[PDB]
Amino acid sequence: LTYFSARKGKRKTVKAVIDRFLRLHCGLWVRRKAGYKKKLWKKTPARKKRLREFVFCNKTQSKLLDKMTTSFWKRRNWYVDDPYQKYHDRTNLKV
Amino acid sequence: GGKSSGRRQGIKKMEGHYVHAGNIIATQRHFRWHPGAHVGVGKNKCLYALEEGIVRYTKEVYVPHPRNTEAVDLITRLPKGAVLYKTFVHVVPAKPEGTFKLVAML
Amino acid sequence: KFTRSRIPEKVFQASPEDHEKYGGDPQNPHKLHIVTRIKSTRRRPYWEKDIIKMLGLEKAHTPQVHKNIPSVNAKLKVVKHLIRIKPLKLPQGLPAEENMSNTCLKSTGELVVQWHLKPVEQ
Amino acid sequence: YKTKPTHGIGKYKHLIKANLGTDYEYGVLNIHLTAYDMTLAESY
Amino acid sequence: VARKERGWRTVFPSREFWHRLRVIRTQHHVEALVEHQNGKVVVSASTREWAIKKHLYSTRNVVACESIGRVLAQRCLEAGINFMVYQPTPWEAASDSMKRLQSAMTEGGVVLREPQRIYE
Amino acid sequence: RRTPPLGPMPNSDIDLSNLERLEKYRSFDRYRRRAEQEAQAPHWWRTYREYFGEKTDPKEKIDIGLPPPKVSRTQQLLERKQAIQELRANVEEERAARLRTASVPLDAVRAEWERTCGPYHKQRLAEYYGLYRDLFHGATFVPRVPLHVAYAVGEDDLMPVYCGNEVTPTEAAQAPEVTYEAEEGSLWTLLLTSLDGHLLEPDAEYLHWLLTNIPGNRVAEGQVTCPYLPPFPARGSGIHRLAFLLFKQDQPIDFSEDARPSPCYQLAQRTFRTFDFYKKHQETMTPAGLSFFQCRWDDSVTYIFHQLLDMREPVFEFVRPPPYHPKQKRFPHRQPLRYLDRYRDSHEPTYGIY
Amino acid sequence: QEERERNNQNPWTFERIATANMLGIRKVLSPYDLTHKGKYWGKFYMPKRV
Amino acid sequence: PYMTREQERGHAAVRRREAFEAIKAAATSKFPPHRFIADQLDHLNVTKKWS
RNA sequence: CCGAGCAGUACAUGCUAAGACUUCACCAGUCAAAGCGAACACUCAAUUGAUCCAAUAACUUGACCAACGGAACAAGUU
RNA sequence: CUGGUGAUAGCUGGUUGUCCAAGAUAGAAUCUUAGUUCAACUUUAAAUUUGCCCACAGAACCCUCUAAAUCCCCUUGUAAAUUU
Ligand SMILES: [K+]
Ligand SMILES: [Mg+2]
Ligand SMILES: [Mg+2]
Ligand SMILES: [Mg+2]
Ligand SMILES: [Mg+2]
Ligand SMILES: [Mg+2]
Ligand SMILES: [Mg+2]
Ligand SMILES: [Mg+2]
Repeated sequence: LTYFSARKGKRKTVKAVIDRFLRLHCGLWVRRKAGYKKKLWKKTPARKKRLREFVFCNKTQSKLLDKMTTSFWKRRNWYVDDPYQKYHDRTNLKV
Repeated sequence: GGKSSGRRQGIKKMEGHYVHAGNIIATQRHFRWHPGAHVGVGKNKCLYALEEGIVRYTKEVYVPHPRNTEAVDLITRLPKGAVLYKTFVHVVPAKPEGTFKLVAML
Repeated sequence: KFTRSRIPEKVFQASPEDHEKYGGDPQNPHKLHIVTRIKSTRRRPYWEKDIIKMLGLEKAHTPQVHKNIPSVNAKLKVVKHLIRIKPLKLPQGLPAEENMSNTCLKSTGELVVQWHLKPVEQ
Repeated sequence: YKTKPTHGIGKYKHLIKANLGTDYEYGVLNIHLTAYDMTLAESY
Repeated sequence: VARKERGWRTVFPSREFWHRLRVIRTQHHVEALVEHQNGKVVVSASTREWAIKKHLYSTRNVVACESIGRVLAQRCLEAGINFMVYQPTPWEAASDSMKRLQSAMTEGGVVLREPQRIYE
Repeated sequence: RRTPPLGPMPNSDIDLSNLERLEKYRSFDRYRRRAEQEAQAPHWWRTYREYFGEKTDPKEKIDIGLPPPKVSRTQQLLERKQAIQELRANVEEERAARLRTASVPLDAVRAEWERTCGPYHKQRLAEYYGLYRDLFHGATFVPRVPLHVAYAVGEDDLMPVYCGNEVTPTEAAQAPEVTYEAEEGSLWTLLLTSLDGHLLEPDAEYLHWLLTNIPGNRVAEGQVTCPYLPPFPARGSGIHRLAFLLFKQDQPIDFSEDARPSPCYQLAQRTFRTFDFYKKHQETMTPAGLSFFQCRWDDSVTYIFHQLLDMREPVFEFVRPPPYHPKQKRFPHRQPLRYLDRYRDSHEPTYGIY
Repeated sequence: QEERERNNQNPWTFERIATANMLGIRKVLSPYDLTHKGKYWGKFYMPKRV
Repeated sequence: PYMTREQERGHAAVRRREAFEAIKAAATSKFPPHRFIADQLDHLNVTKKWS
């Protein structure tokens, strides 16, 4: 990670995180399952069913990806007809 | 080899524990505990709760299914008067299925 | 392997010779204990260290009163080798509101309610 | 469970089975039924 | 909407029912029982009673088994029982006496399969 | 560590010495019959009956019925054996039974059934519906006197009520026809109650018919203490049960305290408790017959609440408890995307301050 | 040996202390010592122990 | 023992429950202390002198 | 000290969805009520391999990556 | 020799005033075992309500049998515990 750029003097963003993970504005990170396109002929339908699911990340992994991206990806977006628009906020969450 | 680690299989919910539907009660390599009332069995002989309630372990008479050849062939050679026993795990439901409530006055 | 010790129930069954030896009475058991720690919790298992903290027996040679009930006695059966157990004696009865400032516990287990600090005239 | 009084309730192996002729009982006997008719030999 | 006792997959017979048809045939008599899952018997029909015995030449033949079902089905309708499960053994199911008993129950208006529980 | 058993072991009686000379089950049916016998006996260890079996009191239920009839067994057996011999004497009955073409008359069997063991089956059947549990708080009685009640539907058909059979309120809009065998000079008292029909007090019951001091079988001559009222089970409230109680009186009884105006369309006066009613009349009155049926809701129930009862018909619905979901966590690790939908109230988008 | 155990004048024995865990003595003892009662140490047997 | 297991049971449930409620009261009363305006103005006395 | 790097039977070995287990992390792995749609969560202790990339209209496929959490490709000798 | 050069070094050595407080020994992966990441443990702040000790009851048959115990766990003693 480049903490200070050599031309602008500001933190840079790792493009490996952006191409793999989706960040919800609430603070959660959504990822894919490693191996959902590999050797599907030997995997049971129940196993394949949970491979093609979008899953969240835990406390440590989410904080890791936050330090690897800049504030441009932590902003609130208002895309028209966004499939994940309803997932940017938490409801009935206590503590 | 022999570098294999333990599978962490055993009793997950003890006697008197409050469980919900779908909760796994016990994981086992073989049928150490047999499924009782409101208890299902998966592919890997995994016992899961079918109802929300309290888990109980009892000793019940084991009656094999007629199709099961190995278990039926075992009871045909038993001395007359002998009865096989095995440990069964039951879930006693705590809440009723539903209640009738007034919705309108027509 | 060193583990916890299960004391057989036969140990805590007083014989008739013991009642005339310590002065107890099985028909009228005492109500309260006087537990005093006389041994260090150092070099002892951690579970025995906790029970001493539960009973408020941190400082040694400091009397503490507890109730003669099976649950309290259950904890005492685990650290019985670190404490001295003595029944509480009440020659004048339970302390009253006017006797709270005049009580005194003697080494014999008697809790006197009139501590005058004066020689007996008898 | 072993510490429970109901230990060994599920035991069944001791109920399942795992020649010399003594002076009081015959060891092995073969009963031969020879006849020209097969029906009578099988029936007897 | 009443829950059935699911489970008992490793033993026989099952317990996932509200009512069960249990047929007991001894050396001399044949008896059929309709009992709830809790063990309570709702209605019964046996050849030991004089009412059925007085018309039966033999209480241990196929005719006796068939005649029990016709009387039992009549009593089930009066009692209000229309659905019950039957859990026979492979040899009992292939027997001619049980096939006619089941025929009498079906012709008597009783269904040998309970409707599925409504979960939602 | 080991602990001695608290009682005899299951297979302790089996002798392990002569294992070869012990008879085997040799079949599944033989083991199954023996296995069930041991399952019905109490054991010192935990059993399925302990937690799921219906708890019962050690005190046996008291009997408040009529004394059992007195029959000479020796005379009965001689005639019964003789009849079977004549039935077996016929060569046509044997051939018909051997050819599996014989059949018995259903009407004749029930005629003898109702006289010998009909009352006994009815007591067991009534116990299943909890009629003894609710009406008499567990007290039981054998219905020595058969009761035949049938509702008039039209002019040619009748709806018999034997025990708990389904009957619609439309068929029960009018008082049924009550027929029962009785001697002259005896006094009877009919009673019809709705156990589950009450809308306010679960314990209380609704009175639908009360006829007292009925002379013999002439039901019409009986005093009309409370006019007949058709059952009115609310819609969506399930299935109700109404029980016909047939009492036998030894001496004339005064029902001034239980008298109700004609007609009685007030549910507060229709409130009735069988336990308290029989409690103060048990001295000279004893139940003799029993009949009951199950009733659902139909369109005729709407007419009862609006016109007869002059009230709005209540509607009930079977409501299930909400599904269980664990406490929501800030980071639902490895949970699918649909995790957040389980804890969301509305399905419509929100915008906050925007 | 049985006579020696019966007439022994010492009120304190190995078996009594070991089973009752007096003075926390099981911390320096062995699980087998609850049954050996001090008569067996290692592979050696002491007949003089009661 | 003075009392048996059955007699002892439930004889201290009220006091035990009330003692823990006092723990909750102190635990959930944690808040920053009040900030007074007199304290801020008292620092002007560091330059107080004689006329 | 003995094995595994498969094979056989299915062709709903379809689609979805409560609640749980989890090889002490992660990754990965496992069980599963109900519902929809059909009929009247396959056997098997292990029987396996991530990302990038490449191929493909698409569905999908690709390593004795066996040093088996794998560097795209590098041995001796002083 | 000068410059890149303040090369790099999982290695060696060093790392400056006062006082108080809490504080030690499960593991997994790694061209990895002189390192590092994660977990465990430890620290601080915050929210919350149970935590620990533990009465019965309860946890398997086998290859025939067999130990100290452990899990679970109302009371009770106590004041910790979980979450962020
Ligand atoms: K490697
Ligand atoms: Mg884990
Ligand atoms: Mg490796
Ligand atoms: Mg690994
Ligand atoms: Mg350097
Ligand atoms: Mg310190
Ligand atoms: Mg490597
Ligand atoms: Mg507790």
